[PDB]
Amino acid sequence: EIVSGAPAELSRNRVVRIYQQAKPATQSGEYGTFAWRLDWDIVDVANRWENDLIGWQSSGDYMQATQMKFTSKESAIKFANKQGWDFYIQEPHHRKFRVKQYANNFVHSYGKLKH
Amino acid sequence: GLKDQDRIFQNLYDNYGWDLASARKQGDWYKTKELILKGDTWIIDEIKKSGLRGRGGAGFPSGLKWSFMNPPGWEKNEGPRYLVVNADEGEPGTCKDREIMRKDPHKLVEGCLLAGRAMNATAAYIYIRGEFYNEAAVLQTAINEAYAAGLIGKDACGSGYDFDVYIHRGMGAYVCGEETSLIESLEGKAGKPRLKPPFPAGVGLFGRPSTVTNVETVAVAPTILRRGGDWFASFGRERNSGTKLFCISGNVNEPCTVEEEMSIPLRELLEKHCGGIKGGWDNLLGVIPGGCSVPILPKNICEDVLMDFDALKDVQSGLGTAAVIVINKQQDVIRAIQRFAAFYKHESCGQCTPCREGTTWLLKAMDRFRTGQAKEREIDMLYELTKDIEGHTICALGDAAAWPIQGLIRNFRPEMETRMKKFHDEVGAVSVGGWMKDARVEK
Amino acid sequence: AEIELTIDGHKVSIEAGSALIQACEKAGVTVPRYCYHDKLAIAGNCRMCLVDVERAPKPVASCAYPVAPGMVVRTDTERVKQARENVMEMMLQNHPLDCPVCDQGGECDLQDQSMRYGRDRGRFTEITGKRSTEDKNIGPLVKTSMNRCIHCTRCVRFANDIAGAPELGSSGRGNDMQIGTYLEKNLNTELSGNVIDLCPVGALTNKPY
Amino acid sequence: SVHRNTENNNPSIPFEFSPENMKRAEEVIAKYPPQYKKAAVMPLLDIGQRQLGYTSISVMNYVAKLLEMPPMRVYEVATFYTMYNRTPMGRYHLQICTTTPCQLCGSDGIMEAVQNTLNIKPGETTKDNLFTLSEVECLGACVNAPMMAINDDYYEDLTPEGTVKLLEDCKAGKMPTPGPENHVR
Amino acid sequence: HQYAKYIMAALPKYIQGFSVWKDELTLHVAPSAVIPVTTFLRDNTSTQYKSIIDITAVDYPSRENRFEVV
Ligand SMILES: Cc1cc2nc3c(=O)[nH]c(=O)nc-3n(C[C@H](O)[C@H](O)[C@H](O)COP(=O)(O)O)c2cc1C
Ligand code: SF4
Ligand code: SF4
Ligand code: SF4
Ligand code: FES
Ligand code: FES
Repeated sequence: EIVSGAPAELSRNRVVRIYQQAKPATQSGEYGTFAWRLDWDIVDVANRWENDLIGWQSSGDYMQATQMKFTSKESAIKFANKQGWDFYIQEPHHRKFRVKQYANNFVHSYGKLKH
Repeated sequence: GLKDQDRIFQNLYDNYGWDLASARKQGDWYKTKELILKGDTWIIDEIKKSGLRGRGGAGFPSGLKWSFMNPPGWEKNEGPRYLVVNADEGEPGTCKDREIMRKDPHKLVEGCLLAGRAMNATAAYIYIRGEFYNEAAVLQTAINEAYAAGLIGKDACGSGYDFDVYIHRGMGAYVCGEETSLIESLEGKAGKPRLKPPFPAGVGLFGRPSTVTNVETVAVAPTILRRGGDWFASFGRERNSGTKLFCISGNVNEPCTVEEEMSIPLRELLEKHCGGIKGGWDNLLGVIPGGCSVPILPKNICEDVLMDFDALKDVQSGLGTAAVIVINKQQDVIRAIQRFAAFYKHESCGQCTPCREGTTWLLKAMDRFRTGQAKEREIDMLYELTKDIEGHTICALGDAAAWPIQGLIRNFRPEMETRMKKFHDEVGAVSVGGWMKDARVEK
Repeated sequence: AEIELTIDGHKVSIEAGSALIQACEKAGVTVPRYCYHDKLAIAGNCRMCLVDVERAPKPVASCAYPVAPGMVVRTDTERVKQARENVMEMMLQNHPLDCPVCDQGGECDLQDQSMRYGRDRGRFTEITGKRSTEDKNIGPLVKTSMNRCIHCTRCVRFANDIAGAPELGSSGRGNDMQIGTYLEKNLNTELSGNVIDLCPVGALTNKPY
Repeated sequence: SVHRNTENNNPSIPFEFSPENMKRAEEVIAKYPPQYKKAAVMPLLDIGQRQLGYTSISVMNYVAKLLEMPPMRVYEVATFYTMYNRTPMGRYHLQICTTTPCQLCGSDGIMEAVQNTLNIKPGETTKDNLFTLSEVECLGACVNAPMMAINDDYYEDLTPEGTVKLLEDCKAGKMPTPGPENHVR
Repeated sequence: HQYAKYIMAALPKYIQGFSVWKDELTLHVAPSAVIPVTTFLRDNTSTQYKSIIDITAVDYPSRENRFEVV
């Protein structure tokens, strides 16, 4: 494998991340569940320093903010080995079934009571 | 076979019956051993043949609810089952305790006893409105009479049931007049209902399954188990049955209270028993039938309709309380319905998101409709926002708030437009400097 | 221990006696919700998750209508959609206008799921006022603006059931429901700060953030 | 506007109950199963109310301690019920029904007569602290719609003349009255 | 639709599934054989197009083939 159209030396140097985007806890709504994300890490010395004149954050990463949006993890990883750089995959985490009787508002002899 | 003046050989007698002994003279506590020692299934069959329709507001056939308290799994050890008496009456119009609870409680005690025999209820709670501190002591001592004389409690006329009667006070909440908020009040929590589909017949009402009955539908129970099922089925309709109580108030000639035949002409009802209309038959403007939460019949289609449930249900009016309010033509229907809007503002509980913001917005609109600030399309906007609350609550209090305004757009709007005629430039040119300006509603 | 139900062609088998929202979310059908939560007990308060169920006169609340076997369930009847718009209108015409300065700008879940289910003309006049709500101090760790609380009661159920500090009770009726305490005492419990990621509107929020 | 206000104005958890009240409370609690034991909380708050008028935060905290409860659930009970008066209230709480039948038989003029007698806005109290006004909604008793209630009981069928006579009498002389006549017909 | 069904039945070897959307038409073609497709369909009597307006590409890096050419 040689890269055909990747002029950087990205392919030998950085660790990239394949991850399912996490389910946000603040809003309910789950559209970030249905992607797959490619993200380059900031494991860098460049790694977004601070400017001194105005005080923006001029980075040094030429590919700081970049996200693919893929369809399947194995299609993601076949791309990731096809264009050929070092990855790390991260498994998502679901929410487990728990039976919810709305009638959970009844007791025997028991100390604690709720709303 | 028309319907009549109810033929004084009737159910209740307030005048000479307030006593232990005079109630026994009236015909109470008279065959109680035979009734308790006959099966509860016999009670089911007798009340199902009776065709008793529930006077709470649901209009429900009482035998179906009472059999619905009995599943086959009941005989399993599922805990002490008991019963709740909705002795709160919180609607405008219903004076159905001052006749009943204040003046004839000794019917009601063994009515609870017979109903609890039908339930296999371990005990019973009677949920009086704690506003009636006058009546509460009277009822409690009347219960203590039979409770100390062995008539009720662990050998209730030779009973195999231990059966207890506890009184409990409703603390100023018409929402507690709804059954499920009543259960949560009897859990000692706030008066906030629960959502329906865990039915109260098996969910655990104060922890273990129970039912909730109107005080009037249980007051008739010992008389209707001492008389026959055909006695109550002799009256009314082929499905509606028997006599029900009428509390007739509002601007009438003689404000009064009777207990009369169902399916009667409302005009005969007003003219024969309560004087009539203050101003006569050609001086009403509308009639509020049944509940406070019922649409208003107009002056022409109040003349000859009925006083039943089902045919008046076909004239959009579910007379679930049977408490009739009649208005002079020289008075504002607008002020009446605006007062109902403020009523539901005091009585919305808080669990339903639509009910609160609904009742608030309806109050804000009806103030405009009193003062005549609205626009002609805002009538139909109000009707749409009432339709917004038509089926979208937990309990039917929001539906009960939705009924009077849906009755307002029906049969009316000469007078909405007539009040709105009384100035120009609706939504007037104002500035709101630090508070609002150029007009205001109630504060 | 499994039951087929059909939500709009999507048949799906889930466990008996379970929650209908859990069936919808297993079936990949997005149902708008505010007072449902996963790890809290169900309240019927938010009244948003209405769905049309055969052999039922009203669209029932899918958060608490239990799974009956073999149901036909529609999330796309015009009664459902043109009642959801109705309910969202009747949740928003007592909400304040804090949207630029409310903290949950891109995360007011109400605001997020408003545009795809909502209705433009919240009907008002200069004559009409909404209501005001007294701000309350829950602790110097949590900033609080109770004007925005849509009474989702997720906070109360969290402070009771999971936290065990029951000091955030509900109060009042009508317009005048306030959440917190009217003793004006500060909550000082462990894992209190979960609640600011939990109240879906920005009524509760982070103080140093 | 049923408010949920502060607890600063000299009601800062210093009170109790008295001797016969605890016995009567045990009698009340005995009407409820031993485990799963809260449901006496509303009549116990009535006993505190009749012991100490204007049920303060202190007697509520005493009840919450007494029935093993966390306090905010007791506050959540007594935030609903308009019986549970919080602000200090005069000797005779005067509750005028202004609901629809009471409106249609002239309780509006009755409130006008009261405010002519006692120049009090209907949510306030007299500076004498003899009376405290409250418009109230329907107490069920639509029997003789110009009625009102006063602090325990109902006074049916009030003219403004009978109303101002009651306001003169209930300064000192008690009126154990349903109405001027006897019966309901 | 019916025009696409004609193009489907006329050249069934070289074409894939048509796709119609909102008054326009998109023919899917296997990539090894485009020149015989576009000798047709530019230059048929019944399809006298003869005027091209865009060739360009779109990546979706989802699938194993990567650049659809439009
Ligand atoms: C909001 C609401 C308020 C109610 N208030 C009362 C009331 O104050 N008094 C009463 O007897 N029934 C009231 N009911 C009807 C109760 O549900 C009643 O106990 C029920 O119909 C029992 O049926 P029954 O007549 O067969 O007993 C109310 C119902 C609702 C939805
Ligand atoms: S209809 Fe809803 S908001 Fe109104 S009292 Fe009932 S549960 Fe509460
Ligand atoms: S919660 Fe705040 S940010 Fe969200 S819509 Fe309401 S005011 Fe706006
Ligand atoms: S505190 Fe927040 S989460 Fe709880 S009900 Fe209020 S607004 Fe909703
Ligand atoms: S959570 Fe389902 S409706 Fe509120
Ligand atoms: S009419 Fe107001 S109390 Fe019944």
